[PDB]
Amino acid sequence: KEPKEITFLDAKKSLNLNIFLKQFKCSNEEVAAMIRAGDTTKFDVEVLKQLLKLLPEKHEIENLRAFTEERAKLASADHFYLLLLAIPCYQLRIECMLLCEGAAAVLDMVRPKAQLVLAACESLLTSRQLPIFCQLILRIGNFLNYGSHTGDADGFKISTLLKLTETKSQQNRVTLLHHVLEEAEKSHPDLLQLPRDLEQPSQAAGINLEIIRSEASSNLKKLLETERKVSASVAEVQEQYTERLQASISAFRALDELFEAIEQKQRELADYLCEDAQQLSLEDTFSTMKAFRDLFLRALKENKDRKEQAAKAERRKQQLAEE
Amino acid sequence: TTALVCDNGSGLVKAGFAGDDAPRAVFPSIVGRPRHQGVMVGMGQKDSYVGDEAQSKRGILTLKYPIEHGIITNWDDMEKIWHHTFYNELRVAPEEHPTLLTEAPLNPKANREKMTQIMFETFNVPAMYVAIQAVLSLYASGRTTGIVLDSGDGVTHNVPIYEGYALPHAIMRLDLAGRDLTDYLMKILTERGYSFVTTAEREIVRDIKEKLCYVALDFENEMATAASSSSLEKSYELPDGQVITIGNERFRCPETLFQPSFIGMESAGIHETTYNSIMKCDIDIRKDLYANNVMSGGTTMYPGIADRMQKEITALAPSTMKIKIIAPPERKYSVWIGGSILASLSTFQQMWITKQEYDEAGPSIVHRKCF
Amino acid sequence: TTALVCDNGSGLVKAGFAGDDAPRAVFPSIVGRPRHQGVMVGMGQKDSYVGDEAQSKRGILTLKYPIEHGIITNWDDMEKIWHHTFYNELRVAPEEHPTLLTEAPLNPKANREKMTQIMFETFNVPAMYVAIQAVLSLYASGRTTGIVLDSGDGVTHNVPIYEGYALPHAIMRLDLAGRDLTDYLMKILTERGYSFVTTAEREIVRDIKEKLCYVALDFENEMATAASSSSLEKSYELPDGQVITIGNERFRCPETLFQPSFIGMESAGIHETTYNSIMKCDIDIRKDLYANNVMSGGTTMYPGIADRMQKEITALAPSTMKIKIIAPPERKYSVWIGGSILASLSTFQQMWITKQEYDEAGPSIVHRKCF
Amino acid sequence: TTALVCDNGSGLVKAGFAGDDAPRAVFPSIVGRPRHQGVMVGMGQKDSYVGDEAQSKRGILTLKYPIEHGIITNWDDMEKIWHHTFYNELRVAPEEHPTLLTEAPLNPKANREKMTQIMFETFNVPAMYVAIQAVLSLYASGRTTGIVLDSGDGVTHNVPIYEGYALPHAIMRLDLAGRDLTDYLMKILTERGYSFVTTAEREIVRDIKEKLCYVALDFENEMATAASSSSLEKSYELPDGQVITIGNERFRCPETLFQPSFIGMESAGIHETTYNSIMKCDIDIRKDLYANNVMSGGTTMYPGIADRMQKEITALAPSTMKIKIIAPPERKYSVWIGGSILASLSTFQQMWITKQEYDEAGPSIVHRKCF
Ligand SMILES: Nc1ncnc2c1ncn2[C@@H]1O[C@H](COP(=O)(O)OP(=O)(O)O)[C@@H](O)[C@H]1O
Ligand SMILES: Nc1ncnc2c1ncn2[C@@H]1O[C@H](COP(=O)(O)OP(=O)(O)O)[C@@H](O)[C@H]1O
Ligand SMILES: Nc1ncnc2c1ncn2[C@@H]1O[C@H](COP(=O)(O)OP(=O)(O)O)[C@@H](O)[C@H]1O
Ligand SMILES: [Mg+2]
Ligand SMILES: [Mg+2]
Ligand SMILES: [Mg+2]
Repeated sequence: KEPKEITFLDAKKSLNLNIFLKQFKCSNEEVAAMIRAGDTTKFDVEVLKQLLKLLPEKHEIENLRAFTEERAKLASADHFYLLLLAIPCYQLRIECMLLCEGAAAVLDMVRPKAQLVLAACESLLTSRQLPIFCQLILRIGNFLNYGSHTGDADGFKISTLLKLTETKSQQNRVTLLHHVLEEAEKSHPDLLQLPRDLEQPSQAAGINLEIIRSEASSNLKKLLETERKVSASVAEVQEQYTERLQASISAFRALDELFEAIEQKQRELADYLCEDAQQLSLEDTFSTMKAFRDLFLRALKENKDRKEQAAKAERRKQQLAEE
Repeated sequence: TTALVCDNGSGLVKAGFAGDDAPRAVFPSIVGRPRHQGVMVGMGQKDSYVGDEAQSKRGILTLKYPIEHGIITNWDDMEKIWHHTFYNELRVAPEEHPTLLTEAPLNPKANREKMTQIMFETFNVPAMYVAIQAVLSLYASGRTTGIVLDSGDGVTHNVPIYEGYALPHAIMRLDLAGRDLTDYLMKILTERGYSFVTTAEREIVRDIKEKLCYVALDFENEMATAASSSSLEKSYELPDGQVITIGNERFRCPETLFQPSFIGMESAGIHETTYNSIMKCDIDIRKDLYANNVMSGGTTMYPGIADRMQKEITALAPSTMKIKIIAPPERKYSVWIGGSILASLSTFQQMWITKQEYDEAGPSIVHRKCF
Repeated sequence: TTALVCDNGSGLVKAGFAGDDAPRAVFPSIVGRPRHQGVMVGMGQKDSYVGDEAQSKRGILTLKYPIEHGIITNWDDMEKIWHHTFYNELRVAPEEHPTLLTEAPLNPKANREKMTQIMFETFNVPAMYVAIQAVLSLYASGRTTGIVLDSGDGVTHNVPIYEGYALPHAIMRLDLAGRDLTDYLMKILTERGYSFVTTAEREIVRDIKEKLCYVALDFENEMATAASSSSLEKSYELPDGQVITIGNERFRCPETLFQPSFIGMESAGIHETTYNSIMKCDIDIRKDLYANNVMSGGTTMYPGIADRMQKEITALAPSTMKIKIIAPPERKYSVWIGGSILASLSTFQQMWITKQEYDEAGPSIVHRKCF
Repeated sequence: TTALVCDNGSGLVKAGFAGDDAPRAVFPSIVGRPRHQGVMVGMGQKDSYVGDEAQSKRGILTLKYPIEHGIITNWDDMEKIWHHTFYNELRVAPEEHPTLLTEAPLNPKANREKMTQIMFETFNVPAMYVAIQAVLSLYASGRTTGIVLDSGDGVTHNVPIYEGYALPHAIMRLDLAGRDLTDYLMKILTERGYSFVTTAEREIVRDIKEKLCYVALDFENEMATAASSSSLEKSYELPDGQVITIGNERFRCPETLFQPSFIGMESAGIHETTYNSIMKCDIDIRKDLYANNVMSGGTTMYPGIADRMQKEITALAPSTMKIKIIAPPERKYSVWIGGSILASLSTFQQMWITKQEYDEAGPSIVHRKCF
């Protein structure tokens, strides 16, 4: 029978470790070898999170080191912790594998989005059809506000583009933006190539850049602390992990250079819109231009449906007149 | 003592011993009664056929499903399923082996009462346990936290379980699954002229849905391509020898999973059900559930479902957190596999609901013991 | 000009003008070819007789039905039906008249496609429309909501329409109607010795079924009375002068409509089909569906079917609901009557299918225009 | 000139003329779109339905609330609500009557911006004012000091006012009211087997909540009484004639108001919110707030809520203070009554916002003028 498993743990933690161990579909010696070799193929964020959440405790390590009987009498959990205690700097190796996989995940997460945000700022500073379209909106608004204090102006802010769909006609179906695009479909079609410049401003950030920047800075700080602990550790851990740490710190330093470039382009976009930089001129401008591009394409689609319905109504009227 | 793991599924019953990788007996939950006249004398003409015996002789049998939408409707038919899978399939006495059973979330309590009463009184056991199918699917994945989209034959539910704790309020349940897809496929197969009215024809169209149907990545582009060219048209050979051909209906049938208004079931899509179940949880645990989307059940065995599901969740969720769909190839038996994972463990011996606890507390200690 | 309403039903074709009350040409849809050898020279010996002329000379003609269970089988035969009702019966030019046509629900699409192709290419029209028969039966009823049990010669379908809106998920089609009742009557008259094998004998048995058969309110007490006494027995004179005498088969033959297991069909009765169509709808609208049962079609022309239908639905429904079966005397021609109602509206004139739409979209406008 | 009072709450709209007691037009704030596609004719069917007409045809209509938790989501649906309550219910022009409007405290200001823009551009008025519902509830109370718990359909807010001076830092808003109680009741009726998944069924469960539910004086004693005996069970007839019977769910539904951990909300009960809003004030004025606890809104119309509120406050407060709950029977209509009281004031006639003020200051004077 042998029920005396001499397990120093309780039931729940040994239960969760027996849940955790059985998904590897192999012996715990292979698990201890993969910890010692630093192999990150089978070790994603969640597995190493569960492994750090099922760490051995101080009295558990003391009872394992005071165990003087036969090691086959132990359970698989206590034998796995003895294999884990056999690895020198095992928690350091687990933290290196977790931080390397998490650093690769956060870098592949943030860096194309940060390149999208930088390309969005570069296309918002330099846009081709945007001054001609803003001059047309300015001339139409100066005709519309003739005789009021808002009229006879030489410009407007970027929040006016959100307010274009607020003004509607007598029918309350064709807006100001819909009428301007119905006129621009006939006269100046190059303004319909406005989203091709705004396609890198399309989809915005969609995120808070301070959240990913604080996560990137905290990950870089954790990588620096980890590289300092590996530099205090043995040379096997150094030859295992120092090149990966150096590549991760170098890529996050390139990410911080990219974030400083986004700050410089944010100040340039604040000076572009003639607004102070103390207000949010970064995420509000991305959300404003994303909503402007979505309303622009929706005005194109609704004017297309309006012209198709008018042509189908003309065809139905001609077919009723012929019959 | 080897325990018995038995998922009494809505569609397919999967049974076998403790600790095995594969379930021993996998058979559909049907009861076949004869509807024509038996004229031959002797030779063992049964008044009811159970399981694969009903499946083989399905041309002359009215087929009855005892479970509808995860709820055991016909109790005597379910007793015939239980007695067949104990005595004919596994050939084991119930009185010498403990038994693990599965239950859908948001089940009626009297269903659990009658299940405990039948599994302690009709077939006497030393012990039994009832477990949630999503918990066994997450244990089959091997992770303690994560959200399981469990899709059987009658019910489809999104259950997020954080660190072994199943959140009760965040469980979302929609009764739209593969039998409804089979009936919708039987409806839309009359567009080309293939009429199917019988219960055996439901099994034939179910085999067609298992073999030929697949999830489209974009429904409008696939519909435009199937309207344009006949590349997606596939021929199936029926058991009588006739050959049918279907086109766009290979992807129009699982599109009811994403667009439930096809059958008039006015509700959100299963990706939208998953996103609303995620948004029912705390914001602290949402990042864990975004990267741990486990899909279980044979209904999720279409070979297009993971990329479309990741695309729909990535459209629904913001671009902050990592979206990762967990799709094991062994997902169809995974609940049974998770039950086998829960079978051989050392700390499960205190968690067994004994005969003495059943006599002490009725069939009602399963409510206070199991979640 | 004047629109034309032509119900191309499964057994009988009813043609006439829009805005008229009674249909102008009611004639059965059969094609009569000569099966014996002709020996007299000349005298206008046609190779195909259509309709009433085929009905007259039916002793020397093999008779073919072009429509089988709402599906046009032989398109050349249906071309001859349409040419006969356009040029011989109604005697109109099809190029100066809009045309309404009727169709069963859940019908294969290519039948509607070839109907559009023949009615735009062979008999070219200024305009045409294809309408669902239950919608026309509810328009002949005049009420905005209700449920129509329309049972013709090939298709019995249950369609509920609430506030003018069709609910397609609850549309229930079963191909069991009066031709199959005629074939079952031809099976059961061989018990008394009266053999009937030919198509002319099929029309004789159809005439017997129309003249003598009736729906029993209770099947068991009527069967016990017919087995007890010969009071329900009635005699019929055949066209050679032979007189047959029948008993219980006057009500055993329509009891296949309430029990499809007599001909071996696995599906339940039309009252159970109606109850499943009601229970497939939403819980709000069922009270209006219980009191607005609109029975149309010639198969509902038995003089016991409304009381039996009310009794079976009142047994099926919860008892606190008002069950009302609307059985007008003109329910045989109600499809044509509702077609003449719908065709005579100025609002319907924008809803036509024109030649320009056909040349633009192929014969694919009829799927997107018509429901 | 007769002023208008239009209380546009989240679930219902109570509109009418000022200087009146009973609200003239009380109707739910729902917008019904046709759920299923169907054109037909229908003698000019409406493309959307407002309130009682949407309630009448609710089985086939998708119902949309334009206001969620006091915040207008769909502004065009709110414009249709405004057009129906101006032109159809009251049948008055907006440009010949001043119109007082209500608002929950701690509203985001863009709702007030678009409300001012719609009320001056497309539904143009001579004058309008945007007010606080708790101030009008204290006006219907008749006193000047006191704290008001106003609980509508989405917002339950506690506002203390001493001598006409509302303290803005002590205003406490919790988004938990009768719609969330209806959603929790729809969640908990599935324990007894009754399923309600559609928005039309939300009206049935809301009627169950309005008729049958009540506040328990003690939750645990009532739970033990319902577990022991079925004397607290009450029956309810469904519109399809079915009868349901419910026990503890009569008082489990309002206990979300005192314990938001049932639905997983981490905030405390409204008694603790009331005690924290009183203790956020100055210590000298708290005795008047304990003696003038005013309850308004239709969510506080359960017949046990004043006794339970007095019990919980007297448990929370020091015992020397006199605890008094002001619970009028007209607390449902009290916001409209106080709106008529405020619009009838001659001193309030200098406080209106003119059309010339809207033209001069843009849509920005309503932040400076209104609180
Ligand atoms: N490859 C497949 N494609 C489509 N459907 C499948 C496939 N495999 C299984 N199914 C269906 O999915 C359902 C899932 O079965 P399962 O959940 O294991 O049993 P149950 O549904 O009875 O609980 C089955 O009823 C089956 O009909
Ligand atoms: N008096 C009657 N009693 C019972 N059944 C009848 C009677 N008259 C006709 N029928 C049945 O109705 C059928 C005719 O239906 P019909 O109105 O032509 O439908 P459809 O137009 O859809 O073909 C015939 O086949 C016949 O069997
Ligand atoms: N008898 C009742 N029982 C419970 N709640 C009610 C009752 N009557 C109305 N209500 C609730 O009151 C709310 C309606 O608020 P109402 O007093 O009409 O103000 P408003 O018009 O500003 O919404 C609804 O949410 C409804 O749930
Ligand atoms: Mg299963
Ligand atoms: Mg017909
Ligand atoms: Mg109101």
